[PDB]
Amino acid sequence: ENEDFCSACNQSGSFLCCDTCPKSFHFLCLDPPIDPNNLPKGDWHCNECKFKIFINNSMATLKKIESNFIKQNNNVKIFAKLLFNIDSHNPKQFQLPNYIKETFPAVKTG
Amino acid sequence: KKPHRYRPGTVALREIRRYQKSTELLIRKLPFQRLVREIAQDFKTDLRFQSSAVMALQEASEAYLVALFEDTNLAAIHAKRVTIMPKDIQLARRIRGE
Amino acid sequence: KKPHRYRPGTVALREIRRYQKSTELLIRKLPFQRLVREIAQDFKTDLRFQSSAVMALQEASEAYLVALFEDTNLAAIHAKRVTIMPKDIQLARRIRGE
Amino acid sequence: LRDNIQGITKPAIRRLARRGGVKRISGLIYEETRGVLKVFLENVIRDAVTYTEHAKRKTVTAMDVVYALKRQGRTLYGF
Amino acid sequence: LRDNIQGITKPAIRRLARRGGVKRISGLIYEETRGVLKVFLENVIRDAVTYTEHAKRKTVTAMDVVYALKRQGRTLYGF
Amino acid sequence: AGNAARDNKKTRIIPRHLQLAVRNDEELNKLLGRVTIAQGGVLPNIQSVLLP
Amino acid sequence: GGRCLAFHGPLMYEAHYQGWKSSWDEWVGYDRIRAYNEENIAMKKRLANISLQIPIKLKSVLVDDWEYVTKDKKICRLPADVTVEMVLNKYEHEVSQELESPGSQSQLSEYCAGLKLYFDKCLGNMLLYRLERLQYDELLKKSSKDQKPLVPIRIYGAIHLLRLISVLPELISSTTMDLQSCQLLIKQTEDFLVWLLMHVDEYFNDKDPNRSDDALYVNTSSQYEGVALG
DNA sequence: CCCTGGAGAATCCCGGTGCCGAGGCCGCTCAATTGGTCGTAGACAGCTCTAGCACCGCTTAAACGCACGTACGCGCTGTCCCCCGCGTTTTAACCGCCAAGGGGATTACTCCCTAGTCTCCAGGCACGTGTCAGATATATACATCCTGTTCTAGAGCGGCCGCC
DNA sequence: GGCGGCCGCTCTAGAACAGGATGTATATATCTGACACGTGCCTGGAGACTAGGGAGTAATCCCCTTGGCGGTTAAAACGCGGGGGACAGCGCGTACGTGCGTTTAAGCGGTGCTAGAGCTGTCTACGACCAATTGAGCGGCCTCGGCACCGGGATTCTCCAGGG
Repeated sequence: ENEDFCSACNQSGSFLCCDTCPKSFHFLCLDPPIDPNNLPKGDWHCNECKFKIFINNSMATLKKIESNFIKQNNNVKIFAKLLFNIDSHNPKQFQLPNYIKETFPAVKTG
Repeated sequence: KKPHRYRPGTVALREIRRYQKSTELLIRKLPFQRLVREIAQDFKTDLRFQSSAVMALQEASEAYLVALFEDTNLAAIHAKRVTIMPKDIQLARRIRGE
Repeated sequence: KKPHRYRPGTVALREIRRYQKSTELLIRKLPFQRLVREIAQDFKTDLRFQSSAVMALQEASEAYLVALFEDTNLAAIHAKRVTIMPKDIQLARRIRGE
Repeated sequence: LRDNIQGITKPAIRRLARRGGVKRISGLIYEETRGVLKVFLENVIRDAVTYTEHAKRKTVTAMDVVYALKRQGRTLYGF
Repeated sequence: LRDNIQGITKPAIRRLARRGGVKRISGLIYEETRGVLKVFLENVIRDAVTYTEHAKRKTVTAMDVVYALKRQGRTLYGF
Repeated sequence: AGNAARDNKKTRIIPRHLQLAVRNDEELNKLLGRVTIAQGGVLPNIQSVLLP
Repeated sequence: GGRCLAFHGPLMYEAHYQGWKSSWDEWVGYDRIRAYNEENIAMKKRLANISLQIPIKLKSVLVDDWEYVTKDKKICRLPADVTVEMVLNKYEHEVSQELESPGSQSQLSEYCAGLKLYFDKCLGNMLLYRLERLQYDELLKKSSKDQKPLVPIRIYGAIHLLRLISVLPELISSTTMDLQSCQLLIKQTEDFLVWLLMHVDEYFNDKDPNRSDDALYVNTSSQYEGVALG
């Protein structure tokens, strides 16, 4: 399954798609920035593609790895949950939060 | 001072009775006529339609859409629902084979 | 001991996959054959039916009932249900115009 | 011939529902499916009855069943 | 001619559903039936286009509209 | 139908394959929508909400 | 024949266990008794035995950031004189030397390090509009040619930290977290916000880069537009 | 919270216009009506012969019925965000009216392949038969679902410690 | 000396993981039963011919739909107020999923026979076609009247406010 909407900045351009993922990305809207002149061969997979059908969810499934990750990474537990959720999230452009839109009624989303 | 403030549904039922007993066509001719030419221009250019040709096309389009709307209505009350939904229309097309 | 005790619904999809890929006739031939004769007895007392004539009637009725059951089934998910009801069948016949 | 509408047994109707993708089958659908099948059979066979009388035949052939099903938009392949 | 699917206005769809006995109409219904009407119009007019081109005519007549609707089991009376 | 015959490891055309070939094609499905095929069955498709 | 005949605890064995599958039976010959079907199968088996606030000047900073990025076509100046490490160090030393020392320095430095690595691992995953993605790309390749692992902490400005603070409620509500840790993070966030309040003049200086060398912002070029939004 | 009296606005019956579409009239003309004449499809009589109607044995997979329980149908509550009723200002719809020029409808000259045969012959159909893929069958083997055991957070509880 | 706060101990348990279970996917052995090749015709279309008639083309004509406007009152659309209902959620339950005991007829194979559809003659009225004729359907015009339109009035079913 492939899409032509590219749900990382809501724009259009050169697209790449994954086999088992229905989300499209540009060559720049990724955590590793890749050029088409030296694109990797074989299958391309997203970050949560690496988190769903690959390690931490197929073998050594996410039972309590957040807590032992907290124990391993010298007690950053007030931020370690966000560090864990970074890996289980696709890269995307910055979007303004909803509660910033209400305080300024003069600006509307394009 | 107090406005009438009709509750929703009663005027909707009243509009049902007023239009089911009516004869005249609800959709205006000019918006429907321009839609026919726009669709036909994607198939064959420089195509004209007669006044009675659009008139025959408009009457069949309303009756087909009304019959779909009746089937959409009884599908809603089958689902213990009052308001029709877009998924109800998709259900009606599949069952009808269209 | 303790039996396997399959959960309610697991065998349902197992029968769904089996009958959707195999073309055997689910209805037994003789009960459907004698039903045809008693229906045709009201129209003609001295009537006979060929072996292939009853054969042709059975598959047409089987496919019509399955197609009706298909329209009956997706009406349940439209009504937030998984169980078919007689009101779903009457919904299917009215929409189809039968 | 009497009591022949019960020839379509309870597992026979259930098997038809399984072919149609039905997951759960109600106990009141067996009487409803029998009535629908009887109504459908009362139209195809009666149409085939009129085809049989016009052909100067006293036995219903499979060819007339195809003609009866064709005029109602339910044409059958393989006869 | 562009953006002509918006010619079927929102209360025009509401008026059509009032003829159908619909109590309440969702806001997403209007966008759905416009595609349904476009699909239905894309079949009858295309069939009428073949009827018009077969007669070596440049204008689609009301006779060809009736025959286009008749072959799909939606025959129109009164032309 | 020949492509559908290779799907279930068959080298002989069976009316099950003919029904599968007709219904799989989008153009052929609505053309023979009012057509009944004997000994063909239906497509083996299950709804998303039916699966546990 | 019979109804109950087994050597072990019987279950109505007929010479077949009723209510059980066919391929579970045994047909060996031993001492079989009835005992009224083990006294009615042993008495029938022994009788079933989140809201965050941001000051309006800071919200103005984010919305004019958005204006400069998307409308005015201005991207952030990479060789800025102030980096986020300097901001966090000034934060930590200023709030350590302002108040007393009751033990707040431990979780203060803990929050500083956690925010440092969060900003390291969240620079290009929630933040960074498509316009500056190739900016980040050229940072990574200009560091890869130098055989040095590039960190965002040493080169990026605090405006992206403000962006992360703005989208912090979305990340917090999307994760399962403890209540006390969430309120502690909120309190530290508000403390950082009032610290940015009192140092608002010397940190975010409003300058036009059309006539000044340093304005914590540079302007988009034509090839930049063509490769970014093309 | 439910029952009942008074009034705002959409709706229904009615008096008067008249008008534009319907009812009846004038021919006549083109399709409907009258009589004969055959090729020809059809009703009728006798033969038959291959498939259906009726009954038998069994046997066995299909089906009726009872016990148990958990996915699901149905009853009840909130809510809020999705849709209706109405004020207001545009907005395009249709009758009013005008050219117009491609285009539907009608008439004639003429041209080719289809109406209708003769003959035959090479493709098409009925029959006979070697044959090659499907089904039965069973140990072996997939294959996912259900269930039993377990591994470490989450919350409650209790012991320890500092402060007033 | 008593009490709130903090951290360790222990019970609870969510849900991934491994093993048993039963119905199918495959691995041959072998039957088997139609599948397609070959043969022998034999019946239907192709080369070739006779004659002709309905459309392609040309011309006319008159007709009719598109473009293109002001106008104006009907209404689409925006927005405010608000209102009742789809859906999330929870709880009751009974009734249909699952499992098999037990009866019961579907079906395979076999027998006999007549109910009757092709098949072949036979003879017989019947409808397309050809002369001959002819009579009201219809284009169009004169007349005329049923209800759209315009208001007037009215009962009449509905909502808001007051009382028990």
